[PDB]
Amino acid sequence: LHLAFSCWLFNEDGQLLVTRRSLSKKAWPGVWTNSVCGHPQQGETTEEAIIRRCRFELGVEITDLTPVYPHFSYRATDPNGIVENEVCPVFAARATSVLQVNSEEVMDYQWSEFKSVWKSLLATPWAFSPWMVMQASDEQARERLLNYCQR
Repeated sequence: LHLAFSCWLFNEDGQLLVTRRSLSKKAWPGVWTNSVCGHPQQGETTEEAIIRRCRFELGVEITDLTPVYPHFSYRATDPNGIVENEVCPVFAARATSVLQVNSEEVMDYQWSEFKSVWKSLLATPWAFSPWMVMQASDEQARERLLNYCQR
């Protein structure tokens, strides 16, 4: 389909859930990244897919799903220049239940102040997933994320 999505999940204290992909992920194992990313399955809405993957990867319920970067596209090229292009709209959401993280999906995670995370994405972007860096680097999306919890 070439359809993907990304989710930045916040708690009631306004902290962002930064996750570390498990070592068993085929793609980007062991990398620190925004809360959840994924792809919708057959005849599933983007929203539905986000809810499904938050529940499966993080064991969590969410609310207030809000678009923060609808035009984001993720372009990846391999060492031979084979290109993969996919739309990847970005959303923010609020956690409404305690985490029950699936260790096959996520090996570590931290609730962190978004301002602090951005400091590191600027200083050492290579320590995080490339889509996390590219999503937060858009000024409008970053403003939306910084202000999401305060509405």
